[PDB]
Amino acid sequence: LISTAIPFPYGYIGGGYYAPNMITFGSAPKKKLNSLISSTIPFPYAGY
Amino acid sequence: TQRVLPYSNGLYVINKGDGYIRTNDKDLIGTLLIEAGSSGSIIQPRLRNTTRPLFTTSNDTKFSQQYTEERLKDAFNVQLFNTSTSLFKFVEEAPSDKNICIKAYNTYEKYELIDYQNGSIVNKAEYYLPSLGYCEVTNAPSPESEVVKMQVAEDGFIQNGPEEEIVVGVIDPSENIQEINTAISDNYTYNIPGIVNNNPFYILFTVNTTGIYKINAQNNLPSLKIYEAIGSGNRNFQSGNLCDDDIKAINYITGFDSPNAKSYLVVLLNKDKNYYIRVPQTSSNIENQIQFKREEGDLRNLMNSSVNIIDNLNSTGAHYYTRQSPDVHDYISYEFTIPGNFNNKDTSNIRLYTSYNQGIGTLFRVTETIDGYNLINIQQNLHLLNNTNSIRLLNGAIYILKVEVTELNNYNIRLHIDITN
Amino acid sequence: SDTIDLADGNYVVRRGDGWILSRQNQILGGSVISNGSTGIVGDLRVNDNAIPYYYPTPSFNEEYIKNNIQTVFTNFTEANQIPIGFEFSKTAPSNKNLYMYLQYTYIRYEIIKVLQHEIIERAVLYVPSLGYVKSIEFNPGEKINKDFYFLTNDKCILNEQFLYKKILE
Amino acid sequence: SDTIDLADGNYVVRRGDGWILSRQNQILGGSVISNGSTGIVGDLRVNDNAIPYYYPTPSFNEEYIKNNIQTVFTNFTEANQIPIGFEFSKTAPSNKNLYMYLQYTYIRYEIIKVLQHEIIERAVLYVPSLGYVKSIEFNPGEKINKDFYFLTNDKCILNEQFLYKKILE
Amino acid sequence: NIYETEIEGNNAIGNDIKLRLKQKFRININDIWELNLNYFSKEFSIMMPD
Ligand SMILES: [Mg+2]
Ligand SMILES: [Mg+2]
Repeated sequence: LISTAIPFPYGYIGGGYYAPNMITFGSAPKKKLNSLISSTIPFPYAGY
Repeated sequence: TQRVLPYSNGLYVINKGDGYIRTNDKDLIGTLLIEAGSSGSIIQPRLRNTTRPLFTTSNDTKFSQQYTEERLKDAFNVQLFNTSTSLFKFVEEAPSDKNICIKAYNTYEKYELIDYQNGSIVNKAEYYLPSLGYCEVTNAPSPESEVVKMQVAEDGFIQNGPEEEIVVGVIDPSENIQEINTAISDNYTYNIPGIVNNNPFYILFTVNTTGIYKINAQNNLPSLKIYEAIGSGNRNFQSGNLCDDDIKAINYITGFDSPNAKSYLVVLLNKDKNYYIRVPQTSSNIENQIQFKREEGDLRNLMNSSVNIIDNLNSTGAHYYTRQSPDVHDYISYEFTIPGNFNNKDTSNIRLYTSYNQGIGTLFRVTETIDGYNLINIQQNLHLLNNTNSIRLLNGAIYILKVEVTELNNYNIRLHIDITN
Repeated sequence: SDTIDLADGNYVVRRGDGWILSRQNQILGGSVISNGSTGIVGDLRVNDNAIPYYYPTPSFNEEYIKNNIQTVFTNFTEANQIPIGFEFSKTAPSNKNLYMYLQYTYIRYEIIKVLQHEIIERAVLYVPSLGYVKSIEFNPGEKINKDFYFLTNDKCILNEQFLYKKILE
Repeated sequence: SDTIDLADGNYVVRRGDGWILSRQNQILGGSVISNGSTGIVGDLRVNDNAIPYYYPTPSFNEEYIKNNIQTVFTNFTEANQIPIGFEFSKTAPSNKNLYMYLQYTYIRYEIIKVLQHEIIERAVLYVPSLGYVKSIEFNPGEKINKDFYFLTNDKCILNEQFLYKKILE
Repeated sequence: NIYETEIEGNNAIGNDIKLRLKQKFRININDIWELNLNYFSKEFSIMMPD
């Protein structure tokens, strides 16, 4: 219980516990111009 | 003129397709107007687990949400109902000539839990599991066109995905399951415990050597049904023992729902698979046993089917027997004795046919030898649907008719044995 | 005009998607790209930027509008708690400058009281849906039309709808 | 499978990557795209979706399997805390609808017991590696093959492996 | 409530934080208040001033 009773962490820097901000990464070169074809990740992912 | 559903009595889970959306834009994520040469993406980043499933039912007390979720988990092993982490993203690039609009919809996958009992559905529930969206692109409408006033549509669902209907039977959770902890090699007698106390239940077992087996309760009473655990024996395996995978998804092999049935099962069993045996509510306190026998002789010619033992064939005239019809390319067998004293010489003119379902029949002359039964193929390619042809058979002799259903036109098959002379 | 071919009573109306509000065009900023570069802009609709805007009337207060709209149409109070992201991508031609600015789009809902085939009272709800960008090719010092930057009255970039259902007493 | 050419004892076996489980195909969900759009479906292997599935035997409990596999093969307890993403993108043809569904792939590990060159006991661990999607272009009302949707038994979409190491006492 | 409504439905957190919070809130406050040394004196059979 002591090992699992971590103190409550503070939320994101801007204030809040709800959700990250997301960000886009990657591209497929081309005919098509795959510029919006990419990966999406939560931006902080650990902001607490 | 509905289609006939040849399902045995039990609980079934039906995946009825993907891409279902509610009417009146209830599942509309949004619309992007992409200019000429531009690109537009709508993203589900799954920053929150929350997904919202839908559920309607005909009977709440038995087919509740918890019950339906547990049955879905039994059939397709789904375990995320209120959450999901799966990302989806719709990207569309408008051509250089005109603009484009993209609409994104949250989709659902339609599962239907049914209680099928003797040819009709007595309880039906619909569970809509949140799917991964639907994207439609349209030409950018001319801004005026005409704004036409329209009434809303009724609450319902529209499937934009491909046609799908996958049926999986599920173990009834209210019926007990006994375990044969040891594999069955060649012969086995399983004494029905007094614990279950003449209530319908399942017997989970495995086989030592792959082959055909004859399974029957005593005096062939009551009738049994045999299921195969779908996907069993894939992962964990102990040779000569049972590895209970807790697989509730079952595949109906054969068996009659009527417990007042004289019938015995001939079924091909694999050593690397788990099998359930559902035996129904018996009305008697008398001790009953399940007999497994590895068939090496001519009972192997009867796979896979439940063979009907016919006893009321004692007079000359019209006799018809109504049983639950097996599916197309499935088998049902009838073991019957021609009335009269057997003196090798007396013969009676037999006419065999069916009422509504067409099938190919094969007749075997059964002579009980010292090594078991012996079947002599004496009649093949028997088109039984309204068959007018007749064959003379010896009085007092035993015969077995195997019927393979070719056309499925009625939930029941009526085998007519008309006897003259 | 304000005359409609409906029987007397109260009605819930969905006017469609793609509604941008007045004076709220450049509230989010814009990008300046040039000479073959590709500019991409994106946003995430969560909570404080997903605030719905109510414009009630004496008969139709906030609770009335919210309950009716969510009963008949998309349930926005729970939908706006789920983050939805979106992106746009423009490519400027060679040796030219392009400016693109992004603004929020909204769903327009209306609660209308109809008497004698004429609307005598109407309340308006805006539910945040997504965004929309406008782009222009420009040169240094070139005068730009006031219409590109500033929107005087709320309009729909898409086809306006009228999806109505009578409110039951 | 039976009677291998191995000495008696216990073995840890790697069966390769790309194992999809039975009846688990469409439990993750599907996407329907149409008319020139591009659909991207993907996931992030973190936390609960990275938890492996165990199938033990009387001789090989959970701890035996985990410790032996991690001693020989990739340590999946440490590696599943680091998020790893994957995605699949498919483009719909013009004037047609395409369906795509996703299912996880698993690394299949086995703990086997060989007695007189014949496998008498086998326990199986599935470690969630990555995903795999299947797509088909469909017409309204068209019948779809039962193999595209449903899977009867656990199978490997790639070439199966058999990498064995004898577990020492 | 902060955990149950916000931290739980947030898959941009490692399990090392939210699982520990899950186990932390499995306990009630009255459990902490009722916890004392007599319980461990009985469990360990340890003599102490009373
Ligand atoms: Mg009967
Ligand atoms: Mg390592």
